[PDB]
Amino acid sequence: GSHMTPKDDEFYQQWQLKYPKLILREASSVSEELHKEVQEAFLTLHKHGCLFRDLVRIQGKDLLTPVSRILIGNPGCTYKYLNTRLFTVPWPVKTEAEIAAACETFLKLNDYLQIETIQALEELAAKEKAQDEVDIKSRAAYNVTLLNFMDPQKMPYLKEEPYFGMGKMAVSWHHDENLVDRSAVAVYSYSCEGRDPDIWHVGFKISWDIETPGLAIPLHQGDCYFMLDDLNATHQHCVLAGSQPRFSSTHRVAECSTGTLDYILQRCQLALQNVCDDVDNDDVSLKSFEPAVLKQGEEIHNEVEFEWLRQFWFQGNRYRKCTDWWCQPMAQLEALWKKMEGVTNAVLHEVKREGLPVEQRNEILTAILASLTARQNLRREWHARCQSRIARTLPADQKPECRPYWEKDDASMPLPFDLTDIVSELRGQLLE
Ligand SMILES: O=C(O)c1ccccc1Nc1c(Cl)cc(-c2ccncc2)cc1Cl
Ligand SMILES: O=C(O)CCC(=O)C(=O)O
Ligand SMILES: [Mn+2]
Repeated sequence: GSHMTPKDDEFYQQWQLKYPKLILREASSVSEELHKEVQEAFLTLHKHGCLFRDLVRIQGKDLLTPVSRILIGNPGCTYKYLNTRLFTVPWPVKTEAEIAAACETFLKLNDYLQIETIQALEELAAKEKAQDEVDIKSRAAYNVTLLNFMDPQKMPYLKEEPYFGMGKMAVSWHHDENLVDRSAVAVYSYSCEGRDPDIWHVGFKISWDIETPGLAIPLHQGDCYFMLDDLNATHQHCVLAGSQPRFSSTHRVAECSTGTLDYILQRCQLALQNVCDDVDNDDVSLKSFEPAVLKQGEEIHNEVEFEWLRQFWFQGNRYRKCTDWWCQPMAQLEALWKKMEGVTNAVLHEVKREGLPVEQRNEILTAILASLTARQNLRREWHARCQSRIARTLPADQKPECRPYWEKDDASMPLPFDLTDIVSELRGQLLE
């Protein structure tokens, strides 16, 4: 395996022939004014300590990213990757005043990249020919940006690129996941100061394929590249380290149909439709015990707890150093989750009620047991993930908080944190 760079004569015809959906707009093609405002916003957020390495899971392993990151985008939006959900520090679409000015900048950067993306996609459809405009507009409607930083001088040893001799990797071969289908990706690259080892490169290869030589594109200060259409799906990309530190801003159309605050709040209101709601107290009484309704309730119970609450607090309130935006949302989701704990408790009581014909009972058990089985298995993995050896080495203001967590004697919670006792009883009844 080999790789092509601008020094190779075949590079330009390999790009033109087999990467027409990869666009490169060099720093000369965007306003100088913008350059300073964006690069100052990078340095500002870095100086304020807003960028964090993420505690991430790959194939059962807990690892921190080589890159320090922050997610900026629409209020209430989330982006999930490698089992970690990032919550946006929001930008001012229709928080300290300095940090808010950097988010405003990256929304301005977002607006410009959106325009450049629509134009590039309109040109490619023209060459393809030589409605669909609704598709182009939505595949360019970036709703988040994931900022990145890495100082390669701080790493003791970087992985060599394993297939084409591209040298040191900062980020390994991967796809950007959980994007809207065939949506574009726009990256602003900011370097602070065979292929050249000192200059940063983005690498590209065809999925499954290490025989076709891969492209290594140099990225100078303020260069922008665009992955269009299905490029992100059909190709892998990586980041090859240079000598200097580098920032990047990767603008994406996150697929957030189950990943906005509005969505999860409405799911919670849907679960609580089965609850008598005159007054918020400890005696939760349900309106229906139809198995489908209960199943839906316990499934929403698991979604808010694990996809939202435990994801959020696993990051140890790292958003505090940037925004307060999620503090009230997160306290309200926890109060709704608390009511659902009372729902589960209520259901448990009904299964124990003398005078419940066993086949009405067995229909109830068959509808909820998968959810509570999943609830305990995921609680063990989240409790372990919060107390792994790699997680205790973190600072005290980024340490993972395993929340919600209560002790076996806490009288405010109607059910214990560990449900194996409970779980094992219900399947005992279902076969007896
Ligand atoms: O590349 C690495 O060596 C690496 C090691 C540990 C953790 C992460 C690593 N890189 C990496 C990072 Cl930062 C992001 C992603 C990713 C981003 C969006 N959607 C899906 C996956 C993949 C990798 Cl491999
Ligand atoms: O930094 C880049 O240029 C690639 C983007 C990236 O690593 C990511 O957003 O996951
Ligand atoms: Mn990437």
